[PDB]
Amino acid sequence: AHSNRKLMEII
Amino acid sequence: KIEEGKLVIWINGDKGYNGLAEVGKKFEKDTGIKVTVEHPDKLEEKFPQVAATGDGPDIIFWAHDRFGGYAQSGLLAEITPDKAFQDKLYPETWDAVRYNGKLIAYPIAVEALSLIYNKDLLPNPPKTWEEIPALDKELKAKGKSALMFNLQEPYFTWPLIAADGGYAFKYENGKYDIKDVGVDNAGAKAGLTFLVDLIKNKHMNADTDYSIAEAAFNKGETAMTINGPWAWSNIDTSKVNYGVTVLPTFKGQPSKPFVGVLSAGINAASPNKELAKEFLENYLLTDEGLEAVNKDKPLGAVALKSYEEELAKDPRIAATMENAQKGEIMPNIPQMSAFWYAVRTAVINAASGRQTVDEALKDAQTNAAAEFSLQDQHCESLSLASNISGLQCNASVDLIGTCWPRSPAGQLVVRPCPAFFYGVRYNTTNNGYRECLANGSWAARVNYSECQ
Ligand SMILES: OC[C@H]1O[C@H](O[C@H]2[C@H](O)[C@@H](O)[C@@H](O)O[C@@H]2CO)[C@H](O)[C@@H](O)[C@@H]1O
Repeated sequence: AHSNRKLMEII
Repeated sequence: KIEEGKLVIWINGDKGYNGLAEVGKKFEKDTGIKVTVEHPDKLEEKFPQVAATGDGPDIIFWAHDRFGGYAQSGLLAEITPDKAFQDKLYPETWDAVRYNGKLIAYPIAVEALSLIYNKDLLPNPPKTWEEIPALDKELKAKGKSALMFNLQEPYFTWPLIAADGGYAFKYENGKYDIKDVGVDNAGAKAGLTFLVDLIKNKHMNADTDYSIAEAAFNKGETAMTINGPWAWSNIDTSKVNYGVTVLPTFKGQPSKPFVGVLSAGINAASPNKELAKEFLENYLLTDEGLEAVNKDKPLGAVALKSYEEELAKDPRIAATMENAQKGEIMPNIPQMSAFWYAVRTAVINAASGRQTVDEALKDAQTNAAAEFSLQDQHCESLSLASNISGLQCNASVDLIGTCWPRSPAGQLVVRPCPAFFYGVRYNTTNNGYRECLANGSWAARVNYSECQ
């Protein structure tokens, strides 16, 4: 979720 | 930027580059051509990068397996020696350096890994691998390590992995099956399991590389090592009383070293082709030419009939070749570099404890086959915009596991935003946008800015 919003901003 | 009227040769570091340089000096004042030998790091990946843009060396020296890859990229010029020259070398060693029927390199010598032991520290060498743990705690008492070899390269650890059941690609109907990779079967696990057992018991350091294990054997600190014929000259300098012998056998099965044929390929972008040819044919591949290199670092069994008759009687070549007989010759297909890297990863991760064998090997399977991971195989099918006239972006996945189905080029693809209740993935009312680009590749970046 949180480590996945961070991912999705970069990705 | 690779000039004319001079020869620049690239050989591996551990090989006889100094002996080759002596052949260079002989050639230098025989025709009038400057021959210089370089030995750079990661040479086998440097070449397909520098030469690919017209600027490599004239000649490159590597094991026959890498050449298949290069050949495909057309970095190597195809060599045509008259059939009368091909008689000097053994007929089968020419197959090693054949790709699409084209002869691409000159076979120089055959090297396979052999178990080198210390006759003084250990009088009688171990027949099996299972007895090494037993025969280490014995030597550890007397302030010595039993077995030490380069754990950093797969070429060294693979014989053990291969011993029980492991293999690269299955040879089926005079060819190699690229989907069938046996880097992760029952036998491959048993091999890597027991290898970790040696690390997670302090029998062998998972750090150990080349020069570490190399120096230690020469100082007289380790009982056994696993190395190639090139290694022998440093063991001579140090004056250790040593013996080259057959590798130990794991689970009754003999260890299966992948066997390389050292080869010399001519750079396609080079203008000095015929110059190189006359060097290799007339100067290098001859009794004195091979003697010089062998004087520097032993070549193993050479491919040159005339000189091999001589080398044959050396008891150390006997053991080298006896090891090669138990193992297999390397494939020279391009998928090999994938395989090699696939294993380097696995062995490294398993050694450090980063992964359990089964995990490291499953990834190795994925890597060598070059397929999707178990998690992602379901993207393969997808192509919700298809029967395509023209360029396409093939079904791929991104770094979150969002399938991007096969799309025609120059089109904006839309897929629902992922969301996560802990691990559990689901789809929102929102959309992730990604462009399948005009040239046929997915845009590097996925615009996920709407899933909040
Ligand atoms: O370790 C994987 C590596 O193995 C082979 O390279 C060997 C080479 O054949 C030997 O002559 C010696 O120099 O050691 C090399 C690696 O330590 C493969 O040819 C190569 O593709 C692969 O990277």
